[PDB]
Amino acid sequence: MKRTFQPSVIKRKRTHGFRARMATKKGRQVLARRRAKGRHRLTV
Amino acid sequence: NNARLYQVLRGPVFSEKSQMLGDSLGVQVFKIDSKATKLEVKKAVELMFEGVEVLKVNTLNVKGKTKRFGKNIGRRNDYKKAYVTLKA
Amino acid sequence: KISELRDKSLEELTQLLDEKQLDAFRIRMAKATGQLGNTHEVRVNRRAIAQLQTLINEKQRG
Amino acid sequence: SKLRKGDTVIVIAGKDKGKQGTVQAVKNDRIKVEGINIVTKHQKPNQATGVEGGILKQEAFLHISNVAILNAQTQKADRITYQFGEDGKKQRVYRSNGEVVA
Amino acid sequence: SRVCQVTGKRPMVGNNVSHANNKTRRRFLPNLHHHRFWVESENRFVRLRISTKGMRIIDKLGIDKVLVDLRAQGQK
RNA sequence: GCUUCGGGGAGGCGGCAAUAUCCUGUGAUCCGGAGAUUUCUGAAUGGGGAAACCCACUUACCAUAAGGUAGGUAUCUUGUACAAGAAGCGAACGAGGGGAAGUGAAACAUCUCAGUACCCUUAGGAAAAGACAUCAAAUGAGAUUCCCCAAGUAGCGGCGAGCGAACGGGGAGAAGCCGAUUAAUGCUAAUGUAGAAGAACAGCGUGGGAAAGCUGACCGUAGUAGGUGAUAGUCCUGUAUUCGAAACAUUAGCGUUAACAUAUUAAGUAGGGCGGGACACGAGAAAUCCUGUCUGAAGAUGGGGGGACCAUCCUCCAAGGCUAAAUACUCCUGACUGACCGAUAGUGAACCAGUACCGUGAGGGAAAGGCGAAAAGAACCCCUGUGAGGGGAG
RNA sequence: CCACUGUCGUUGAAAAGCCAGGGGAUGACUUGUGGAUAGGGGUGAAAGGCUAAUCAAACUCGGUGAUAGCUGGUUCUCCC
RNA sequence: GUGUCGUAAGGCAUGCUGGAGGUAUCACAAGAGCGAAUGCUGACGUGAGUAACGAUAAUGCGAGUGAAAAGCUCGCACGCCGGAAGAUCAAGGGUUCCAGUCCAACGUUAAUCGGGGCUGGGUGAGUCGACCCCUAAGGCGAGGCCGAAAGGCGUAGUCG
RNA sequence: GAAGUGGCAAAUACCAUGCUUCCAGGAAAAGCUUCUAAGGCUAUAAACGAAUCGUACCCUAAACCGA
Repeated sequence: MKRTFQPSVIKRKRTHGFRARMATKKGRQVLARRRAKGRHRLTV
Repeated sequence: NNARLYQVLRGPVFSEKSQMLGDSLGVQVFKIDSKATKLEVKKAVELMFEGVEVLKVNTLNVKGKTKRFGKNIGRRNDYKKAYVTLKA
Repeated sequence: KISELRDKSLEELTQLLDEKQLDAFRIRMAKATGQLGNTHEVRVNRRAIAQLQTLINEKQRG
Repeated sequence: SKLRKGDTVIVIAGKDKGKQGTVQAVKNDRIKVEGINIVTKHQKPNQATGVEGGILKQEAFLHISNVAILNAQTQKADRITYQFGEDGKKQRVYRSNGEVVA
Repeated sequence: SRVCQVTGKRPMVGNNVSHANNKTRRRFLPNLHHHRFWVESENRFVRLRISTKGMRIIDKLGIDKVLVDLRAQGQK
């Protein structure tokens, strides 16, 4: 049957992408928190 | 300028496609800069192989392959190559 | 090597750098086509180009 | 660093204790002196290169502290010291006697 | 925002206290009003969002005295 | 990786990780100071955008073709369409604006948790506070902050659960002013960032190997350091000790320059009503402080406080602004330490770890160290598929 | 596009399917792409349905080592 | 492992293995003693060489290569799909595409074969698509309005 | 070294964004053609150019979403 993920690149970069994170105060807090953990992947 | 055209051509391509094209249509296949346009390639070949006139340039970006080695996953540089046609 | 480059005029340093850039292409082609036995000219040529562009910046600034 | 390439040394520790030789190569803390501390190497043959192979006997590195400079006069192991020459030259000097040579 | 320009009056926080002494967070808002103040020194009506305490300050100090202090403070 | 200034003196072209071409006393590699270069994204700032991309305009120069080189072009704030700033990121500590609930009360609503978690704004090496409109009531004291007591006292409290002072004493540090500001520059002094020298052991026996055994020496302002083929003051690197700086930060003293600031004694203020908040203090007999609303003085022949309130007495002058130290903290730099761990421990992470892996995402989150002293990592032969694996040899 | 009946499957080929039949099939239809509504909120031709295999209050992190008059467990030896 | 000693926890001695550390005595301090917590991590059992090997479209034989062939290559024949199980894309993926070479692991068996390992090659546009111009829904949004702060909304526009 | 032209049948594709009907009344903006406001254009040709990114391969699937 139809599963849950169903990928779309434009939809992925537009709801979780770098510029989507940087366009809100809380999205920049997400990025700061990924950087403090040292994650090699900030944004999808 | 004339100090950027020396960095357009990175090296000729030696393969079965490049060797078969030369013998039949006399088109040179080169590995070119990752930023070289068709105009720069045209101006680099005729400056640097004196006596030849380029008809056309066909360029393409080809992506490097992921060649794992040891315990690591690593990929080869992507690169740009050009087919250049010379006047018969 | 740098001794006989420090007393060259700006006009002839730019003119000398041009051969070194053109020489860089010839090494690149010769190396790829298997005509470069001594594979240490490429390194010294790159350093020489770096040396020339360092001097050019100096004689253009001071 | 107190022992260079070429100087005659005597090995004062190990299986070759008491033997002499000239230093062939100095690494950070290991020394290779020709003639002593030779090992049996089973060299695997290869056609790509020119080296043949076989059972080869080659001198190996040993710790730099197991060898000492050999005094040229007393023919015995001595240490090395430096002398700040007023002329502006620094030379290694035998600890025991104290002459400039080596 | 909902602040007075001349007095600095802004909302205060406090408690709603019931007879059983139950406490809930509330706010106290300033008595802010929009008034067009006549300014003889400029032959013009300047319209300010002011509290009723501010009006008494113009009544006692004058609009000219208040207006320069507003300009000195910033927003004009 | 380029240049220069210093150090250093024989090897070197980072690691896995070797090989090749080579470099190096015409001083390499390497270490320290300064400089130059510094693609694109990102505050990202020429416009846009699905970050590492797309599209531009403009000035000057060059080229003649379909371009090049060097710039300029975001927004806001402060000054005369022109200059100077700001932006964003990053530990904890500070100040400030908002502010829970789990829980406890053996239920639960007042209360507690707790002004905590969290959210938000913003600074400095600290911040805040700070010189009396303060206490005290003794023979008076004399700013602020922090520590030990006072004291789990006095109080507050469905007077329950709990909350919980102050006066004053002993200390640390002390300072009071009306610019105790900020930023540059130049001298003077001291550090810091590479370094250099640095003593003194032999013989014999065992042993793969000596540092351990036996005998006898030596240095010590250097004897409990790390290594070295087993346990070394005398083998190495070191240690005690004595010292170097061309260059550039840093700290302090003097001088100069330019930015800002420089109150003159304080009215919508003190006080009051109403509703709240803070005080240890839950309206209580509730002083004192804060203020959303409504009001509102006296103004030195005066006013605030001394815990309802009045009188007397004492004390002090709000409605101007500042002020070092003692105090809080650790992303960090150095030196040193540990009756701290030793690979299921200690950081999640000793290892290519915030990785693999899981998740749309926020986010969650592993496993995994050790040949040997030295690769001397087993030439060659044999079985097998020129495989795996083994047996010889070494 | 659905999902009415049955068998099968139930450590499945499948964390909802297959097979044999079944319903709608020009419409209040089905479907691609992009966008909007966010947690006591949303959306719901209404089943407390659905809101990422999670729903009478999502998920992640934090308060947090919530509390647990409850259940389980509680590690050497001998003497009184 | 063995012997021996003590009421016990346990001590001592010693053979082999091991190859670089250990620690009397007396004090002192504890991450101080494990069989259970449907405890936690790793390893390994039993079930058991059992179920199963994933659509019942289907295979047979001859050569080749190979250490080895039911499965690979070639050939003849047979069977299945054929509004697909054939072709072109978009989405998504990212080298899986082609050749040579290898068969440890992966492939639910074998494998000489492979979407597996390794080494090379391969994607050529004025006309196809993107980019570009334009706009929809919907975003962001000089100034503007509103709001303790954070921010919410919104015009011209600017994206989409 | 060959042929390569006649009949018939015939799409859901094209004419057709047409036509006829009905109500539930059917995007926007630009490219393009014309008009002027403040203040070069049209024909003829000749030469030269049209950048950059994608392009392999699967895609009713063993390559995507389902470990």
